[PDB]
Amino acid sequence: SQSKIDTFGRYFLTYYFSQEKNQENYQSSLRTYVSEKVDISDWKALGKTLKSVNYYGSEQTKKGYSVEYLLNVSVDNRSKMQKITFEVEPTKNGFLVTTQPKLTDFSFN
Amino acid sequence: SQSKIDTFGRYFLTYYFSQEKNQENYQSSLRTYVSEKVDISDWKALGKTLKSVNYYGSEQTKKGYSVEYLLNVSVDNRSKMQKITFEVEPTKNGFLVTTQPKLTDFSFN
Amino acid sequence: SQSKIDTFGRYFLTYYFSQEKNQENYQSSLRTYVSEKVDISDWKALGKTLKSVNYYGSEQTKKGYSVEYLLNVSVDNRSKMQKITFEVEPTKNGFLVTTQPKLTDFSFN
Repeated sequence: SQSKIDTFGRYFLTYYFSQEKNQENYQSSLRTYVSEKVDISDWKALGKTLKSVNYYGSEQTKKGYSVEYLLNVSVDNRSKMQKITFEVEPTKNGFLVTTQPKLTDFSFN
Repeated sequence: SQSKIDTFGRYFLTYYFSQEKNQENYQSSLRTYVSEKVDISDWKALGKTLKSVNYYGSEQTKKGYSVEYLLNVSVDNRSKMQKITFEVEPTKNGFLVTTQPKLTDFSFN
Repeated sequence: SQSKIDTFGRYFLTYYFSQEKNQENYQSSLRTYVSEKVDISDWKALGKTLKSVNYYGSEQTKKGYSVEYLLNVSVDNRSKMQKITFEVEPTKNGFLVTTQPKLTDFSFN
């Protein structure tokens, strides 16, 4: 679809970027988006305020899709462009995240 | 475009979800979005706050398109996710909503 | 990607609609988004506040894409719907704007 996967990623990103300080509820609040094949026990709140999110396309993978978003994230005191990448897999109506997302510096240059 | 229907729907939703307590003004603020073929005299403010809107795709009808959005709707401080569906039809210069939107519970899993 | 031109255009619009009153700084902050072949020596802050941006689709050109967005701009606290059109060309690494954006009045009717 594209829309569907896009939207799904945005919802996941809302919880992934949550600032809940207690690691247990943080994981619990994002459990539903992440496949059981992934161990989220070491994921915690990332210390980063999500200021904007834009869908940056998908690439077909073997079992699903790799998706990208462009983000403005604020940390410490400064605001910068990142890309976030993660894989998803379709489920019987719906989606699941299947890798830990990678955050990297990005520019259009 | 897929984009143009998307954008049109977002605009309509802003008015559809408006909290105007006077049912006359509520209807007239959305009149231009909705086809004259549709009777909006019982539409009123829904008491819900729209916290977020994501385009969820369309599919063709004989006459136009059935569009879906995923919404975050809030009452008394708490949000839940819903799908909203409604039909649109192209007009010479734009688009019109041609059915009363259907608002339904939704989840990814 | 359609996604990618869309997002690029959003980032550009943020700088293009910046209200920076120093002409050299307004130009510098948007420099990387615009092709060097465009004369940006006379672009100034437009005195308009950008309340919302929705992607409105693209149209292939000889070397790129003509993109459109629907905007809510605010001038005095008087808000209105506008459309903005400009062209964009890929670069091996990303994208560049290649025309000066056209802003025009818009409605769905």
